[PDB]
Amino acid sequence: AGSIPGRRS
Amino acid sequence: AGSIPGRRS
Amino acid sequence: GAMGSMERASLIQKAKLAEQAERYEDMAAFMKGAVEKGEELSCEERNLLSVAYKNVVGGQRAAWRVLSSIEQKSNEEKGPEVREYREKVETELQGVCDTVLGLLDSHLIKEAGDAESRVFYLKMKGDYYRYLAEVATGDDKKRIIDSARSAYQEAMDISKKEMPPTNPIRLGLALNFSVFHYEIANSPEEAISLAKTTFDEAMADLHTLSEDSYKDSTLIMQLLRDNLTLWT
Amino acid sequence: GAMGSMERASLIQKAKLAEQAERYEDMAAFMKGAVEKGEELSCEERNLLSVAYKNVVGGQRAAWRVLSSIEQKSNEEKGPEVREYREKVETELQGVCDTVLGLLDSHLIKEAGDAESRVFYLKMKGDYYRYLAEVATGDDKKRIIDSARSAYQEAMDISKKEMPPTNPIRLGLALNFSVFHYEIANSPEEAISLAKTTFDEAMADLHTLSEDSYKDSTLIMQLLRDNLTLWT
Ligand SMILES: *Cc1ccc(S(C)(=O)=O)cc1
Ligand SMILES: *Cc1ccc(S(C)(=O)=O)cc1
Repeated sequence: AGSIPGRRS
Repeated sequence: AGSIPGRRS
Repeated sequence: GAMGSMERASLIQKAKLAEQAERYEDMAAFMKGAVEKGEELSCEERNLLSVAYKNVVGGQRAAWRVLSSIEQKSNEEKGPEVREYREKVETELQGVCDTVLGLLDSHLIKEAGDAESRVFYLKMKGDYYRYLAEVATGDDKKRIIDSARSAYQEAMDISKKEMPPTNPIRLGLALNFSVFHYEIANSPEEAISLAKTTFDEAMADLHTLSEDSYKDSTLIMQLLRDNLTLWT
Repeated sequence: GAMGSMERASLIQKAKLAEQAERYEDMAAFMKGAVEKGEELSCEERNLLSVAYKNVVGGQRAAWRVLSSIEQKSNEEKGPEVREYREKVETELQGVCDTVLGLLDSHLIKEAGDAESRVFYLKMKGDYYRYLAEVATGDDKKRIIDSARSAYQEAMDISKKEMPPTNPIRLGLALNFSVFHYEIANSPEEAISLAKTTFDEAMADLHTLSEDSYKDSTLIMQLLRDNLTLWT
């Protein structure tokens, strides 16, 4: 399903 | 202001 | 050159896949390769070229504006990094604009005889000179603005002679030239005039159109009205 | 190497500007240069490295999935183009994963002694092997899955010994390992078990937290519950 997005500092 | 987006065929 | 060994048809196919995958740098590279095959482009192929480069330069412009804003606010000493990085993005943006302009000059415009192709390419030329004008500051800046103006004007003169007032390319050309007047040439009254006249002349020609053409034209007309609402 | 002539501090500053400008390839390149200076990374610097590469590979994965879907539907003869282009994007994606893995192996993991840094890097190692596993099909595919598993397991063992059950990195590690079990290892029951246990143990430790820590932990807990809702 969803991993952590991890795309914003 | 806005030009035409022109970003989708 | 770089795409020299790939078939023209395969470059066009891959450009369409790259659009679907939101891989716009790849899309632009494939379309550059297709242009460099030397044949004229169809309507659909011109649109793929334009969409690819509008997306690439649009991301660069957005980044440049973020960096230019930070650099303006800086001017505690932050050191040379913000300026250096803005300069890097600016140089890249200029390079993409110069690439598109070079495709237009070698040899898309000179082989474009029909009004639809010629207007399309001249609108592109105006647009990429406008993007160069947005970041220009040195000895050549007036010449860059004049180059944008000249391209847009020739496109406008052809479009008014050869295309109905509802044609989407004629409409988008007028819209972008009005933005040029407002944002680049410091001519807001010329921008407003052109947007109003364009809108009104289109309105008066809608009766001639099919349902599908009507939808296409009214969408762009609404962009003209959106600018007029912001400007007045 | 490539960023060898730029100061470490300037690379970190430019990585932060690149994030603001949504220039994630540049952000990754700056952070790679910072790692290659040879010093350990702070908490904030580790996050910049991770964010940069998650954004680069995330765009590549999304493109790969679009192309793989078109290629599956193809298999009228469309010719070799869809496969060729999927292969190009796949190769690029593999290259970025190999680059991150190489930074971890040379020498971020071996110099990471504190639990927070070591767990962070081992979670990254599991994640980039998981992304390699998503596109793997040949002789080495089981070894790629096993490499992801091993990295995640070592991270889990340290995290359970050294971190409270609400620590955000411990939580995100558990979340991503549960996704690994569900999507990669064909172990949905292991995925569900790990997500439930992780959620419940975190819930029971929230009472110890400040308002701000509570917000950080509950956000990730909600991602665990979102997966459990989808999976059960
Ligand atoms: C410059 C330009 C004119 C018209 C279109 S559209 C919305 O696809 O009719 C696009 C770009
Ligand atoms: C892997 C991972 C754990 C935690 C975070 S966060 C949302 O910034 O606390 C990000 C990534």
